[PDB]
Amino acid sequence: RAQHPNAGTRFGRVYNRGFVRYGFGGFGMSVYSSKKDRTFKVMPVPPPPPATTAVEQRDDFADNRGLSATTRTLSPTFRMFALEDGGVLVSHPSHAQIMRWNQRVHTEEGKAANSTVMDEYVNSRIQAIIADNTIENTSLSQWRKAHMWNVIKSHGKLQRRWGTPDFVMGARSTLYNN
Amino acid sequence: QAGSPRQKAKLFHVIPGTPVTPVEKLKEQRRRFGQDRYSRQPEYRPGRNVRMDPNTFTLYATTKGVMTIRTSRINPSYKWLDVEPDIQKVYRSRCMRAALQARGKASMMVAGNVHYRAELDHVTEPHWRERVMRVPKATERFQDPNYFTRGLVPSLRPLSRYSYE
RNA sequence: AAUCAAAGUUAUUAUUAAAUAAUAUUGAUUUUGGAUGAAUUUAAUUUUUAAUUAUAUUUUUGAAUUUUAAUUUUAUUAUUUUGAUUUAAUAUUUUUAAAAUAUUAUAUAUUUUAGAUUUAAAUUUGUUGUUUUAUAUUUAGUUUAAUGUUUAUAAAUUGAUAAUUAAUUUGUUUUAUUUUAAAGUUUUUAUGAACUGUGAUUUAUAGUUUAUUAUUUUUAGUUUAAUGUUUAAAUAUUUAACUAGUGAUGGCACAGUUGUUCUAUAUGUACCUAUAAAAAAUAGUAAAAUUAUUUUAAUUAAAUUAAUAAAUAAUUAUUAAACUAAUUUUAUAUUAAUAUUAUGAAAAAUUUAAAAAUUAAUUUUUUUUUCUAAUUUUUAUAUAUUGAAGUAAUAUGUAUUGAAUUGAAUAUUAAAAAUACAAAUUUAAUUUGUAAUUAAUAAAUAUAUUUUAUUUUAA
RNA sequence: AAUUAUUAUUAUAAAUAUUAUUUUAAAAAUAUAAAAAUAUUGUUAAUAAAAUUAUCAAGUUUCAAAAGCGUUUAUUAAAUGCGUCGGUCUAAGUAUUAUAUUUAAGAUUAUUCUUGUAUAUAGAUUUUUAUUUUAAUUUUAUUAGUAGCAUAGUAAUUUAUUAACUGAUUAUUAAAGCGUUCCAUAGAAAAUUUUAAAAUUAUAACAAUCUAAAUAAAUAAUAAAUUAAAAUAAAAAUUUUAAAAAAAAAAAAUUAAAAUAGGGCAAGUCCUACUCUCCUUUACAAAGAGAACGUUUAUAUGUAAUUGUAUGUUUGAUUGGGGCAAUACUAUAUCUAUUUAUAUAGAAAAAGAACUAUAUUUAUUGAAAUAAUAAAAGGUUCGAGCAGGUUAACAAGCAUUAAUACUAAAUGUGUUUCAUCGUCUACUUAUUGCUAAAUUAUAAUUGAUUGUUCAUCAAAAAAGCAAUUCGUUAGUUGGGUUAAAAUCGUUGUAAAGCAGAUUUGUUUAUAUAUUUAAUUUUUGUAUAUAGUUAAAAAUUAAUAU
Ligand SMILES: [Mg+2]
Repeated sequence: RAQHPNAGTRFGRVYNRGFVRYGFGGFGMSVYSSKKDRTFKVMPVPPPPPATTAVEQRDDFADNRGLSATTRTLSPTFRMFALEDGGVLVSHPSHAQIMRWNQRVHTEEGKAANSTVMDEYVNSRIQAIIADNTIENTSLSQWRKAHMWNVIKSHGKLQRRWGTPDFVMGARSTLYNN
Repeated sequence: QAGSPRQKAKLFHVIPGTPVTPVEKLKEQRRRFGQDRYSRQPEYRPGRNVRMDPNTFTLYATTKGVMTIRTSRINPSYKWLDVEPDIQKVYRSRCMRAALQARGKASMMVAGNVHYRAELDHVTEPHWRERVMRVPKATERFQDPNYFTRGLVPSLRPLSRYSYE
């Protein structure tokens, strides 16, 4: 055995993920192929609205048009003004003026034949938003259901572990991982 | 069937074109003893101020000066090693030739140009092929020995018959 | 059903160890002989219980080495009368012995689920995590001096005599060390003949076939087989075979370069490589190890040689260096001095070789502070419209040749003609009969673009 | 004997003691076998020496090969042993004797010829063959001969068997048996014939003893696991990983179900052997002592001598310094030649010079398996190679790695292969493996397979034959020669004591035929003659909430 530094990988050899792919050459290893990429790929674009402008609404890579052609619904309410700095001051109807509007559209949605037992349910949740802002989203629910427990462990010092001096709080705070 | 030894490296021990001391082996040639028989013809025959060692066919310069290879005009396979003794004579021109051609004021038809030598000779001596191709009759190659005693020909050289140009 | 992460204190008792110290010493653990001695004998000109201040010589060329230090002068073999002093070490036993958090159709501990996975060390001679070690807890577990302050001074040379205009340091004399564990061995003497050899040792406790005192044989301990396989056994249970010993399990006798051997290199106390004892043999030349996180300058090399790798280049390393034209106002790891148990380079580009890889080749050859930002995406285009099948007697001619025969369609021969139809099917030959050099445009991309794994910041 | 264990410690003596340690409600294996129809070797490498029995426990016969009856650590043409014979010995033992050997008794015979040891020898070596030792290469006559006989082989013939790799016979040039040969030959190991109880194939067939639980509490092994399955690709390897994609008790398929054997290589040591290396060496010879004997020398060097060498590289040849082959060179492919052999002692004494070594050049012979070994890794049986089968497709001497031999038994499996549609043969010889060939008619081909079972083969000084060796020994052939642990994980078969009920979908050890008859249509077709079916035969049924 010729044990010389610079004769191979300096101390032994390790297979970190930046190696098992992108090996010497970028192909890169013969074994340890790699993990399949199980991320969340973004979804493809919706179709644009029909043209009926004759302004060449069809052209994609033109200077005038921003790519997105989203003339959706109460967008005319989002009437924007030109500031001084070059910014924009978009005046939109508040989150209540919309849910209160949505109730109107929805309450006259199912009433034609018979508002279903779920249709009565939605207008309640809608009429529950204007009044109380009864929130329905995970990002707060995932936060609130936890943040409460985390802060109550503080007010009532239910630690059981008072030492935890950032060496023992070293593993923790990184054995968790967000 | 047998074994074999490794072929040694017989290559230049200076940089051609650059100055040279005498204790430097200019080139360590293959005394091409085909296989240790006694007849060889070295690649780089000796030139001006260069003297060949008899045993190992290595050219050692005889006076310190810039060195160069003169490829024979007839056959570009047979080269000499010229050492021209004056190092300032070429340095103080190179520093010009390379300062002129920087300002774009030097001509590329120079004799020292590598790719021009084929045409350079032909601008001056237009029939030099015929001056070396000409076969001499055995009469003129041994000019009348009486012309040597009568003193007409300064000295008869009967063996120097080959035009090495 | 399934998980669930989990208890650091016994309690109680007091004069050894190790080195050291330069005063004693006829063999430590009952009362010899107990007839009267013959029986209680360890001594000799050799590195020895005697332990020696140099680097020059000289030397099988290579493990060989320096002579009184003061003549009896103190370097000399050592304890009770400070728990004898000192410094290092520190216990050992008795009986102690403990505990309440994460699912509900399953990848692996974080409470908010999902994301997440070499267990390490070696070994990788990149045959690139190459089939090796580790159950766990604690204890024990490996020796190259990182330093030069006043008395004080060094420094070369011939082969040899000698010569030394030859140019010059440093040093109150610096030495000592050199890994760790591990063989088979190997030599030096002590123990063993209760096992077992062989020497020697017993002169008639059952059955039986045959004329026979010889001879077939009852034959429960032994040439086989099953079981057993850390077994009840480091050889036993059951069983086959054998069994006739006036010539032999046996008084004591031979002992290790050797005894014994009806000889198998067998055994001589449960592996004969005898035991026992005393060494530091060798083991770097692919054995196992070699103990201290948070760092602060990089790299490979591939040649001379080898009764085939401790040695050399080259590399790497430790320490140290000086700014020679070439350019930008760019950009540059070049060296010295020492330390060095190494022979073979992925994917290519090619080149030897039945290679069926080896060989040459020559560029690779990964150590993530934390929050964040980002331009390389297990999503690309695949060959058909048309079984053109009606439309007409002939005529050099069934050419010639070869042929049993051949008439365009046996065989060979193929540029003859004229009023167009000789590379076939068909028939033993012909005629009939199929056939009559035609519409059938895939080309016109389809999405191009956008949008995704590494080009930054802030702390 | 590690114990309160297998265990009458057999020196003796005796013969009627109602002397006193053994859990328990089951079927699997297994140790084991009472009982019981046929069959008799078709099982197997091979049946037959294979426990006891009141049903009283015994196979007979022929041929070939084979001695003594003792004796042995892998148990026998091992080694003993009597006789004969060769040699030695008349101042320690009886010369028809005892030493020292080679053979083997009994019966026939015991051939041809010599190059060396030994003897004799004459200063010694060198020479030198009455007998002896060893030899005979075409000794090879007698004699047996395919035989434990180097291949060639299953020898060619004959038998024998349905089938003859058996075995026996004839002869007979046997790779190189051979006079210590050959015959004769008994219990042995074969080959027949034949009979036969072991549960030999067929064939499966629990009577017996060997619970759970309660109690006591050991062992191998142990990096971890929540992954482990399963399928597929891989890349260095057997696959294991990686990845993708899925989704209690028995058995031994995997993990190391194994131990430990089997290799071959490296450095180290061991042990044995002989013409070539070398001491301590006790013998031979010389000399010296008026030789009274013991010592010391000199010259000699003995395998009796126990030291060390016996290589290295590519595989068996090569070792040098050059050159051509892209100013690459494994030895690649070719060739050349005063291309030179450094040092040290000797040799040359002025400046000049000789000798020799794997020609970088350190050591003082060459060989062995010794059951070789110890510390290591690494292969014979392979994700790739090589040489000898009809020429060519195929057995298979080098790149991995406790996978730890071929075959058989049992037991599976995924493939693939024409028209339904397809794959169950059993035997003989040899256990080599695969064919030959007998049963009317005769087994598809690949692949992964065997720690469960044997051991037949292959196999480790126990021998022996021919064969190579100066020997130690080496390689064919035959007889011998332990083959093994409490099952933890996976895995799978079952089970969880439950149930008034099979079943929606998962998923399937489970599937009608491949030892051929008789019908019936034998007419259609043409020289013989088909085709659905049926009966019989191969005799058995299968449901987790
Ligand atoms: Mg410790």
